Amino acid sequence: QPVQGMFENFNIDGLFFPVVSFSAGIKVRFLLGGRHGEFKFLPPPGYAACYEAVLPKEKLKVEHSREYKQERTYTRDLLGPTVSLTQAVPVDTSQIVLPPHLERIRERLAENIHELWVMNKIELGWQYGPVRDDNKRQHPCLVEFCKLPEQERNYNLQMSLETLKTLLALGCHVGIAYQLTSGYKPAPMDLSFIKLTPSQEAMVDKLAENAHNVWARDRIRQRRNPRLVPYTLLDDRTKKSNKDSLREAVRTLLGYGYRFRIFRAEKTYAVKAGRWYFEFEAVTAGDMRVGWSRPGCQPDLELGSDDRAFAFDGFKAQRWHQGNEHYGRSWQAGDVVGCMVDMNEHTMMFTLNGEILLDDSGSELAFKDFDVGDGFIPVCSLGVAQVGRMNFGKDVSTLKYFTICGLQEGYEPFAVNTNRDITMWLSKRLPQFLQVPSNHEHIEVTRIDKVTQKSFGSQNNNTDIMFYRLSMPIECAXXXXXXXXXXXXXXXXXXXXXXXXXXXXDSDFEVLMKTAHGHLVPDRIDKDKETPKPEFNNHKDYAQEKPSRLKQXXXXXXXXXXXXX
Amino acid sequence: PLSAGLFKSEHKNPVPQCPPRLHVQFLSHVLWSRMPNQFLKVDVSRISERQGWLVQCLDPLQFMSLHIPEENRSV
Repeated sequence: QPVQGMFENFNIDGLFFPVVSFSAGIKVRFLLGGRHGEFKFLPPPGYAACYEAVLPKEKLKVEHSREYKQERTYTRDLLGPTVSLTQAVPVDTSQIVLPPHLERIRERLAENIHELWVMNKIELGWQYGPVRDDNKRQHPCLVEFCKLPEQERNYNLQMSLETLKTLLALGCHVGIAYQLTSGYKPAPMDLSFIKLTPSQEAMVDKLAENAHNVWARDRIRQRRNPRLVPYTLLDDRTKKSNKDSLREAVRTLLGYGYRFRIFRAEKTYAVKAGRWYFEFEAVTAGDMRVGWSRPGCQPDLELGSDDRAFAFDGFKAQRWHQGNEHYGRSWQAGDVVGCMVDMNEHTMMFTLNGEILLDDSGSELAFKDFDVGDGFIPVCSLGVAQVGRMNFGKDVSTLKYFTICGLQEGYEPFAVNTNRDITMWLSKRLPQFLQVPSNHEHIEVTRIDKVTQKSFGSQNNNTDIMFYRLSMPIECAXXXXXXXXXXXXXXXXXXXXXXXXXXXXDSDFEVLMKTAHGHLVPDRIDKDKETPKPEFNNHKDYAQEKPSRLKQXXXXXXXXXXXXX
Repeated sequence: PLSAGLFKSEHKNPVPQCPPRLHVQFLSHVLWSRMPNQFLKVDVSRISERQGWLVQCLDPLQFMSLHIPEENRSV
């Protein structure tokens, strides 16, 4: 029996999926069809299931929607941001006119395609006849171009024109440079002799892509078919079949001659004396930096940009500080690098698989004469699609290149005299609201005070949108709750009135000009009133009251809504 | 009758003052999250039976969460 609840008028954008959330003491069983699960009831009329939703030629697996949610040892594949994976159109052909100097060539290519298609039937041995069917092994298009009517000629030339037009549109212009039958002799020329250039191979490949794209866009109207899926996700057998079938045309044609994430140790483990060493394994070879950062580093800037971080990158084989200098060599897929910091003589070294790195000057140590400050924390930064593994010690049986280098010189791991593993502080993705700091640029907020105001102020060269919000929200429970936006002239604006027990926090999303004085003023006429007083160039700034909403982007529509029934 | 006269202790005050708690906050990105040293340790099926996709977790796990009410946030 169904429920009486529905989430209508919700954000249709986004990749939805089944997801279960359980705390403890739980035994749940998802049920799909086929070999995945076993249906206990019947689906609603027409509704498909996930065992069909899974992509063809792909094993369906269950895994944590959130992150690498594995209670394992230190050997955890820490990964940064991820690419879209294309988890979600034909190229325009008809936008160019048809030159008349190649109309004869196009007709000869049409008859080439026609004879190709009828010898396709002759391989199986079809017969000439007046009735059209497939299982009967007979084809009425065995007659030549002098007798066959123009409508079927047009419907057959549809394909030929489509292909030849896409052949022009790839960026290269195309100009000028037995066996037993009932009377038809299909043999334009030789085909197996001439060898097609890889350029025209790729051309015919993109052309097959286009053709299957229009075919799928026409077939989606005629459900959930492996042929309905686009050509780029098709099976390779039918791929190659169509590829060669449509490459025969160009063979004949050429024949005659026409967001990174930063991980680090806890700031309380800052070191100021001794020889410390820690390993970093990189499974991939993309954008990855590793080093030692002071307890003030910024989690959004690149690791090693300012003086608050001493880093080294393998994507460019250079050390990262205030400035850049070539240092060491790059790594490969599935490598390790051991970072060493000696605080007593203030040296920093890096060993790529035991081989200690070297700069141009012949100095094994990377950085020299750096102040102790308030300490140094092991830190790493992974760009898009990166996989790493940190090792602060505590496992010498797994510290491969530690007994090789550093152990005899007098270096010990970071957390070897340690009973409990490190917290592994990462850079979060949710952009929470933070109070405006004093030592910040392009964001200056004043406080004056008749009525009280909180004016703004800025100076910079790059413009963007900010999401200012008040500190304390207003709640109503459980009486009448209605939010009305009234302009100076009248109250002719959008009015939202739906809140059972929400805490609507006042806010304004403002665009930053050369001089922006837009501010918030607590006023009074008859009830609670906040006036977001703007200034010149007030055309894309919004001012409203919002519950907890933490999304950094640049839009006004699709703000994730829903309505329960 | 006022903005500041609705989310504070007193409400009979029709004067529009601004307490020092009312300060603007911008949607920032300079922040750090903490990775727990002990996750739930859940296994799903380990047999991948044909009678359904299983998931099972019996070991409990709790943590202490501080709550800022003025910001209505848990940490």
